[PDB]
Amino acid sequence: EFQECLSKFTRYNSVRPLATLSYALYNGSSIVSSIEFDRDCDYFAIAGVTKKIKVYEYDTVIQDAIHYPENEMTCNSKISCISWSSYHKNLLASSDYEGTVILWDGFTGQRSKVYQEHEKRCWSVDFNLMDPKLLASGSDDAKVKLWSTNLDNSVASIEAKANVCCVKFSPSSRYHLAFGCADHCVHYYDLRNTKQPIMVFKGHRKAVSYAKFVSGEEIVSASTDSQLKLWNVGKPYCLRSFKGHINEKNFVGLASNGDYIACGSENNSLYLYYKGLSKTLLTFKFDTVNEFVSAVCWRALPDGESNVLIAANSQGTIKVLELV
Amino acid sequence: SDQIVPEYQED
Repeated sequence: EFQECLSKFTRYNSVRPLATLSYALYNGSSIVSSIEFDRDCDYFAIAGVTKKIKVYEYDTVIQDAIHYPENEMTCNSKISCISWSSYHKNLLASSDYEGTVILWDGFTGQRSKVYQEHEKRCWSVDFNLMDPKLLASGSDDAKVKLWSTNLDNSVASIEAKANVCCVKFSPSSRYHLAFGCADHCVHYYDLRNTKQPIMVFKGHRKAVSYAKFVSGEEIVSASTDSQLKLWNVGKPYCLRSFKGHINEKNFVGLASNGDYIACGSENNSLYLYYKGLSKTLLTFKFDTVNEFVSAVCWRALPDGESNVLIAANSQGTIKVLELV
Repeated sequence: SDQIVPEYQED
């Protein structure tokens, strides 16, 4: 399997920018907290500190140079995360610093559900990839709350030992969930029993800022110790550590597509790794005019070549990038 | 500012 590791590590050798946008305003903070594609990858949404969710049509963006959002939604507070529904093309969730979990029609801007149970800042939301009605959120109140789109109040809650910074549903089960906690660990639960975690992954020295599913069998986590960590669902300790980037403080973003991992860095750059090798595959350096990349996401086009992703730094600069 | 990851002691 070594030769396949080689061919996969040398698959890409260059990067090409396709577009450049600005999330901003009065020279204020314009950090982009979240970037997510809709189900068909026709549109992508951008959310950050300016309290605004901006939606863009992908095909319109990568043509001409002048980029106005297809729909812009003003919010009450600063936004930390967004997530599109895998079942409903217009359903798009958002979490803010008030602890609110708002369900949006990403186009009409209407509000169908406003969930207000979190008592402190909410860091992450995510839709269940195998249940259309379910979604989840995690907050600084050491709580992971489960929501149903057909109900006003939460259906269940997992009580953690410290702050919850990121949540994610498994892409292979409607009952498996994972979240990264301030206790430097990654917790893995079967929502049927929440007493009672399935696994607690130890290895990080700082709070687990990010946690994504590479697949149904492998998780990738990002923590503020300049470390990415690859875990197996069955092994309580990491399979491989990815170093080379600088992530000691901020939510710099983490994204995974198939066999490739991308994360931001505090030298104003995006780093790309292959999940079976610890060394950096390649790096893209943002221009500048203390700046850190803040959000990344793969354009995971079903049945195709995930050669393109979107990254965004703390300056509000957003770039669509194709791997050559 | 914002986007500051939390931190646990633990004493």
